[PDB]
Amino acid sequence: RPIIAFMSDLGTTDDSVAQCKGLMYSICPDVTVVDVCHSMTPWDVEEGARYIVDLPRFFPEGTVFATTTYPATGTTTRSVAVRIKQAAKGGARGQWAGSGAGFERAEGSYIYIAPNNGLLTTVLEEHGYLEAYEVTSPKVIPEQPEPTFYSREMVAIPSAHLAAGFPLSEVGRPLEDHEIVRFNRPAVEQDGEALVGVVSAIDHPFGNVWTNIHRTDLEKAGIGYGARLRLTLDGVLPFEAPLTPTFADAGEIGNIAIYLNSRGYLSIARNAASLAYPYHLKEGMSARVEA
Amino acid sequence: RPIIAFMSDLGTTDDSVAQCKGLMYSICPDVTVVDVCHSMTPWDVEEGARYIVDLPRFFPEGTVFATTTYPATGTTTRSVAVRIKQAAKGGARGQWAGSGAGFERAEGSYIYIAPNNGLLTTVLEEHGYLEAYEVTSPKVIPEQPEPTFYSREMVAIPSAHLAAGFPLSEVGRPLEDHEIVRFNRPAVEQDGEALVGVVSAIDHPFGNVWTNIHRTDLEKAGIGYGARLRLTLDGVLPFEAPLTPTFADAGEIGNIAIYLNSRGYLSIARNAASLAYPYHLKEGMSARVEA
Amino acid sequence: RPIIAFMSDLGTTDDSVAQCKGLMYSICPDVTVVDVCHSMTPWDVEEGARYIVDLPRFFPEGTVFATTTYPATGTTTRSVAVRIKQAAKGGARGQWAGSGAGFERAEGSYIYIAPNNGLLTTVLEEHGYLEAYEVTSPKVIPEQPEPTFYSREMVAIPSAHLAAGFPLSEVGRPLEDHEIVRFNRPAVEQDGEALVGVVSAIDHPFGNVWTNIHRTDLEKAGIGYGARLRLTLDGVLPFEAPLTPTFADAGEIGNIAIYLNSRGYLSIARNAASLAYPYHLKEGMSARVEA
Amino acid sequence: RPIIAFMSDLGTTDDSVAQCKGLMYSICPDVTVVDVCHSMTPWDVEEGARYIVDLPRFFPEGTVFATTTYPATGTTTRSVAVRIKQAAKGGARGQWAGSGAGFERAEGSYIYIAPNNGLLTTVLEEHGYLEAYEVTSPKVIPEQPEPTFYSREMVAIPSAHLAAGFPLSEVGRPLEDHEIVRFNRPAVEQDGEALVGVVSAIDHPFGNVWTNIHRTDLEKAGIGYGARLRLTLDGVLPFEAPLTPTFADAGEIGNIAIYLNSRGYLSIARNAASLAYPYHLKEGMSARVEA
Amino acid sequence: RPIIAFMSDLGTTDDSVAQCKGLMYSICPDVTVVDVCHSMTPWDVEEGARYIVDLPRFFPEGTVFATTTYPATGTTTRSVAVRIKQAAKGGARGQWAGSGAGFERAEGSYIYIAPNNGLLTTVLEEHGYLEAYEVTSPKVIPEQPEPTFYSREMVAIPSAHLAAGFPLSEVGRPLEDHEIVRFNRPAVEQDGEALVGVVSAIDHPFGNVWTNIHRTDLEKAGIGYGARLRLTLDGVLPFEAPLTPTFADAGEIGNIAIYLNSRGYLSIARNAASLAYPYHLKEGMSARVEA
Amino acid sequence: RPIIAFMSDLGTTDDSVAQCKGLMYSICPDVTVVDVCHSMTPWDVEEGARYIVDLPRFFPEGTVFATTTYPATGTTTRSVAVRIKQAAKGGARGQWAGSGAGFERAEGSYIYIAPNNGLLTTVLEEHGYLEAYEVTSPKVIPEQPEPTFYSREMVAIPSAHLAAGFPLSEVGRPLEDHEIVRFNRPAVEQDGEALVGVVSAIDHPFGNVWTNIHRTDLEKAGIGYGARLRLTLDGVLPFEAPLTPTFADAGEIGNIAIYLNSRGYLSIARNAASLAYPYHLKEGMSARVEA
Ligand SMILES: Nc1ncnc2c1ncn2[C@H]1C[C@H](O)[C@@H](CF)O1
Ligand SMILES: Nc1ncnc2c1ncn2[C@H]1C[C@H](O)[C@@H](CF)O1
Ligand SMILES: Nc1ncnc2c1ncn2[C@H]1C[C@H](O)[C@@H](CF)O1
Ligand SMILES: Nc1ncnc2c1ncn2[C@H]1C[C@H](O)[C@@H](CF)O1
Ligand SMILES: Nc1ncnc2c1ncn2[C@H]1C[C@H](O)[C@@H](CF)O1
Ligand SMILES: Nc1ncnc2c1ncn2[C@H]1C[C@H](O)[C@@H](CF)O1
Ligand code: MET
Ligand code: MET
Ligand code: MET
Ligand code: MET
Ligand code: MET
Ligand code: MET
Repeated sequence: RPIIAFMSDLGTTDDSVAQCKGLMYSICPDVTVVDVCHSMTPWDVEEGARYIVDLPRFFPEGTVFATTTYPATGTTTRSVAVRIKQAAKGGARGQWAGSGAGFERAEGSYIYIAPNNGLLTTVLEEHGYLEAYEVTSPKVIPEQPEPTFYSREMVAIPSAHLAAGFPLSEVGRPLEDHEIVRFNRPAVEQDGEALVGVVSAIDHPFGNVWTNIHRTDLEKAGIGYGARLRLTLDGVLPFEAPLTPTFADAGEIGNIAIYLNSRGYLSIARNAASLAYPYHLKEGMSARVEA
Repeated sequence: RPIIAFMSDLGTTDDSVAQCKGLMYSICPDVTVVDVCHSMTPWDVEEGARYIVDLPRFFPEGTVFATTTYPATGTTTRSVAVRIKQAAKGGARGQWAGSGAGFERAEGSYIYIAPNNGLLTTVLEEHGYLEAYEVTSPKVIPEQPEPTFYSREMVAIPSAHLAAGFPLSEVGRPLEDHEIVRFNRPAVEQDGEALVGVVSAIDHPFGNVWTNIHRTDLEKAGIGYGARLRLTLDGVLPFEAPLTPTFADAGEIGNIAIYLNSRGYLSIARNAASLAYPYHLKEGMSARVEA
Repeated sequence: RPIIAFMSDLGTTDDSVAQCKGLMYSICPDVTVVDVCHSMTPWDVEEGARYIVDLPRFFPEGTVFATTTYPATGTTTRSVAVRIKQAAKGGARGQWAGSGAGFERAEGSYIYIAPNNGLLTTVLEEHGYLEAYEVTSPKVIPEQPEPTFYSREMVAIPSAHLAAGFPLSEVGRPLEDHEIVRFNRPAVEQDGEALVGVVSAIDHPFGNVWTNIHRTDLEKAGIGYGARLRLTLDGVLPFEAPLTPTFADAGEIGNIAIYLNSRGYLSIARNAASLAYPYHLKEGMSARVEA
Repeated sequence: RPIIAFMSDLGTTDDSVAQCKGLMYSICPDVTVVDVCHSMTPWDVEEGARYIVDLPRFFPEGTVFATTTYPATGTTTRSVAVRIKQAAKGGARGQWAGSGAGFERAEGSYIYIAPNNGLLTTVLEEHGYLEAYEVTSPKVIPEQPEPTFYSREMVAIPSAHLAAGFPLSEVGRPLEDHEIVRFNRPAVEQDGEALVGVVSAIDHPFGNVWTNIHRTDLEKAGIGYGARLRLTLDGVLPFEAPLTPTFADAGEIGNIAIYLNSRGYLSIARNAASLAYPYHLKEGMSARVEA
Repeated sequence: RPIIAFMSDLGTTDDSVAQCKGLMYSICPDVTVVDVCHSMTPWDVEEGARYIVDLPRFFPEGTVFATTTYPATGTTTRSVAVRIKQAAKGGARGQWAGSGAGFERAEGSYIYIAPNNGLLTTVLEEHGYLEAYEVTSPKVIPEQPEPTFYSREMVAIPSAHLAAGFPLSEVGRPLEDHEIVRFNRPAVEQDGEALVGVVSAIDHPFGNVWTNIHRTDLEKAGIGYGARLRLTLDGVLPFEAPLTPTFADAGEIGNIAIYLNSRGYLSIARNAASLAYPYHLKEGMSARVEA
Repeated sequence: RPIIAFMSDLGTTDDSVAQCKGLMYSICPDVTVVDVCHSMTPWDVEEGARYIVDLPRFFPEGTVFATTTYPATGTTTRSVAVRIKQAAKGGARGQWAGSGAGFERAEGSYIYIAPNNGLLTTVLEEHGYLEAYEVTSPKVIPEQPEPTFYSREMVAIPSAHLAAGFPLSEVGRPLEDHEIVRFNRPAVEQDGEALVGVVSAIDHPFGNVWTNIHRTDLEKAGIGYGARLRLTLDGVLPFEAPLTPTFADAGEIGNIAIYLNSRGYLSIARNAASLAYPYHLKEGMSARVEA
């Protein structure tokens, strides 16, 4: 029952994703292919990252993560292939995933395959890694790769060999740490008592606002559930509510709820209504909070 | 070969669905996960209900329907699970689905699991049920659930256990009928011989206007195939046409067809052209039909 | 363990595709269903052609291609089922797909089933065929096909039967060639050394511009990589760049690239930036190339 | 104390109209300049015609009408200047404008100056003319007319001269009739007792729908106030109402009104609500009327 | 030097306003016609009101105010004609208009002519009145009024007679107070210390937000210049700034300024940037303030 | 016959302009008020400057130009007033305006009054000046000005006094040159023989693209009428065309014209079709031109 979780920027409007899928079923007949999603803002390693980092704990051990935006397609760049260390708890409390106490996942049990363009930056910081190879072997990639379609040549295809039990260390030479491209995560800055950060995501389709202030940033400024907070966005729009577990706590439909999202981050929303869209709020806007 | 049929309001823009699925594969390795749709209007129970009500006859026996919009996530609210009675024929006519004379489905052959928020109103109505349980049990749901993701935790996780043969009656206590939340279906009123309903839906991607006026309503208003009909939408836009079985019956491309859809409800369209988009006709406008 | 590749115009916003999937698993329990796409401009056979013609080389032998837009749903028309001849190499060079030198594919190995309305013009033109049959037999279509849903009834259902091993030849009588509807393909003309075409397509979600000026057309005015081209779009927009394999080749982000796409056609784009979106370029605009 | 009525396509977003106004006050210091409108769809002579043809009855005798869209600005074309014959009654009944029984207007009393490009087709057709002259004399146009600004040079400037008393006959040689460009006016056809036209216009800012089915056309299939009409728009939209003088006559706010507009043409609207805006109705759509 | 200030809902895209203007110049040759504006949301007596109430003090004594939205056009309704009592100070301080100490305007010096549909409600409350007549005399209105164009028949035309020195009391019978239609102004409600009201206007094109909380509501809750205020809109969006005279006081460009507008009302804005549009704020949204 | 030429950013949606005008008529009863435009981009000095710089030659002698965007309203900032020196020829060529050989204007014949915010940068440049005064005096401005309406109080009111013959030198103290705020005009740089400017404006309503590249720049780049030009906008969209005097010179409707506008700046358009709107070309994009 080998599984591939597939995340790309290819979209769902044409056959691009189907092609990789065919090659996946062709290379590894027992495989199950799981779409993560294919709508990510193209060439955006940063937004890509957030769609792939929280996945491991949800998935059966042995799962192979094919994750690709490939703006450097057709050049001499080459994919990176890594077994991650810690499967890693997550959520708003930090716990394993599933029924009961959740399923605990053994160490070193997932492999990510991706452009070496910093797509994995956060996956690496949060899960760490056991081993890292450059994807070069003609047994796992095409001899004559489609110049403009490396997401399929250099990620979808070798991912399937990986699903079909190809020895990881045979994909190419070991990559050393400095050789794995990284993107810079900007930090939560202090400023008085207030923690200062940014809107990381509009949580579609609900229109919820996610921020890059983690609970750890919060529960280290001594902010916990129950505190009246002032959250200011775009520099100009203040908001006031207690930090609550979820949306129905804000009371009436339309009320403002400040919560920790399912990925562990400070968030703000309207209770059963969209916050972002009516006010046209967006990713990258400033976001400051204080008790 | 267990089937989970999954209908959510999670959208396909991020990994929300993939996290559910991965856990589905974790709990039930042999399962097949089929996406119904994932794009329904957020928190819109009535809408969610149309995408799920019609499915049973189409699926093999023992299929689990994971159907979910969860605006009460994080509350002490618990899910509901039901084995439905009649799989029920459908379409414009009232026939079983499939090749030849259609395949019949044994009774008591499909389990719905959903928020107990009224999402199953029309399923329960159209299908009846044999049993119904509150989903409280720590063997099928998490001990500490993510307060913002009850679609994952109270729907996605349980359904995989049920697909994998977890006894339905052991998920929690027997709910009675009154404990199963309903929304009441606004009924087709009547002025003279005219019938007064609503645009229940715009049929994407085609722009076909679906009304809440069912075959049964037309029968015993005396309205059969070939009756010349005057139908008015939004109280402003009239259309005159005989009731035909299909679009091409209109004649010239772009002509008005009045018809019964693959669900058996009164509908209007242009033939091989889009009706609702040029006219910006939306869900919920009044729908009136005289002969 | 057979595969159906499913392409329609049904959208992913309601339960329609799912319904087909349900019957596919119902008739052929061991099938894997692979979504090609379901977002094609409705009733646009030429567009639907694009999303299916390149598929066969990517799928294992025995894959069944279920391809459908049915404006004539509810009429006396019946689908056509065909065994293609050549699997066809493809892409920019014209080569097998896969790792190594690629998965060479045997002849006579894929079946397409489709409305008989020219959806398979391209597929035939490019792959040839071995046999063709009218899909009529009630062993593979309903005796009472739902008038408005021929894509489920006359394509999905019989695809499932074929996939499971229903012999192709038993679907109904064989079709003589002139009975297979084709649409006209506007050809690439010549003017001086220039080539005159159209914008076949916008490459979503990126915004690349696709033409119907194939490499064979190019390789017949002598045009290869590194040639200083002038590509005029919409009759008023000269573009001037070398023909290059990939986007990075243009240098700086946002620069103009003239390349051959993964399908083998002359195209134009910007290096890691959108060409079509800011300037609202569209399918059907004039396309001209010369050195 | 003379008046120039100024209609152009120049917009009101820059200093362009002002520039003309400046020269008007410069050459004829005592002029009053009256803005007709300057928002007409650029280069659309038929549209520009609408905004000028009804003017003369509303203005004192001696008013000069400066009317201009000049796509041919910078060429050898020269404006035409004409003294209209009949001032023309107008409106729904056909009557003089003003208090009491209205300001009866003497014949030969208004001058139009315009590009010779059919802008005055309607005005001539409906008012006749007494004399016509090519505007050439350097006493009334620049010796070096700004190539791209003929509306200022070949219309505004000479309008100012005429207004001040420059004799019409001295502007240049007289034009024979065939030298006065007209565009074709599609006429109102007949079918049974029905009348077949178009939507001449959207009545901004309200959203009333205007047709080219005049009252004379109506008064020739015998159609008067109180007649039960069926007005079909865009070929698929029957509308059914009596012909009535004003909007209130339809009863409730939002109801459908069929009336004769202030220009004398059959129109359709809603009582104190917009018809055209919600349903995106447009100029050029088919219009048909019958009792 | 008689002046007419003209306010309507007729728009600037067609010749409608020109027509009234011609009749105005025809009836009263010495008149100067001053457009107030013609873009007011059609049929909106409430929004109309705000465009006409502050005008008197700006204008030469004797000025006649023609102000019209006429949704009851063509019925037996008839305009109202009134000399207002107090010219009335205004602004944010309350003062006469102009250089020095401004120009003080004698009492009973302006006349408004308008539909009797409550257009004048606020003009009457704020300026009071000396005398009021119904506009019925055929010497000042047409004998056969254009049914759909009463703004010109029943306002523009008699306004000009009024400008030309027609005795006011000769327009028709005296109207008694109850006979002048009024619209209801909703009040500023108290709620703790906070005054509760509503967004009356987006101040176009700057995108400023105006409210219906007057200074008098403020300077009676003891709120003056210098107080830190909390202004909440749409129920959800709080704002915090001191009440300041103008926008540059907010400091940086983009900063929030809470001010008294030029009409004397509590307002909020960004300093040299739009507040309303980026957040899509609008008229009629709730607005609450507290010190 | 005093003329006030009035250019504001007040817009024509409300009565802001009418309040200015009414005071203008109050102070100077014989004045004629001519609207330049009122719709310029709010607070945009550079833009405001293009609508005002070109006007002098067009107007009679002694015309006062009220020109105003006032983002510093309410500050201690005071207006500036200037008698300009040269009225200055213009257009593509450098000619006086009007019929025959154009009318010449005496020097020192027009007064600008404006915020001293740089709005008069290009007026002062193009015209020079003889005198310049800070507008501080309580005989021409209010003793207590409305803090939000300095366009009315520091521009509209003064200008009417100046129209009515209030001695220019008595409005306040003599400002010197350095006290007159300027914005520096971004200059046409140069790469090889190519010229690098900006889209200075989109010419509404036509969609004509105006660049900052002036005739003088083209002369002594050696570029004259009939030179074959390659012009690139936004660094992406090239256009090739000979320099022609006007649009019709392009040939077929819709063809590319490269030309000099009624202001003498390099420009590009389609012939009698719109260039900027289909392509969404906006003000401020790079403008490059090689021969
Ligand atoms: N225009 C473009 N420039 C650079 N990279 C691009 C591009 N359009 C698409 N891509 C990348 C993005 C896809 O993930 C990759 C698959 F091969 O190709
Ligand atoms: N803004 C919101 N208010 C209330 N409930 C919300 C919400 N955004 C999302 N949800 C609910 C609805 C989703 O189906 C559920 C997933 F478990 O979380
Ligand atoms: N409005 C329409 N007119 C003609 N054909 C239509 C239509 N809307 C959908 N269809 C076709 C296209 C779908 O694939 C098929 C269902 F089988 O029905
Ligand atoms: N792009 C254009 N092509 C042809 N004619 C145009 C044009 N833009 C504006 N015009 C015409 C229309 C204007 O009224 C006239 C100025 F006198 O110039
Ligand atoms: N559709 C309409 N219903 C009611 N009144 C309307 C209307 N369209 C325009 N009007 C009114 C609005 C105009 O002010 C008035 C001028 F006569 O006519
Ligand atoms: N939001 C705003 N910020 C700064 N200044 C503003 C503003 N809205 C309007 N103004 C200025 C600009 C106007 O021209 C001036 C009128 F006197 O008031
Ligand atoms: C807030 S509804 C659940 C889905 C959401 N995208 C999440 O990650 O939690
Ligand atoms: C009417 S076209 C077929 C698909 C459609 N959404 C349906 O349910 O019938
Ligand atoms: C240009 S990125 C690769 C996918 C693209 N849609 C293609 O078919 O080639
Ligand atoms: C319908 S309101 C009156 C003005 C309208 N535009 C007309 O010309 O009749
Ligand atoms: C705020 S800028 C000045 C114009 C505005 N509409 C007002 O009434 O004050
Ligand atoms: C080029 S068409 C004439 C009007 C234009 N706005 C100009 O200034 O020239």
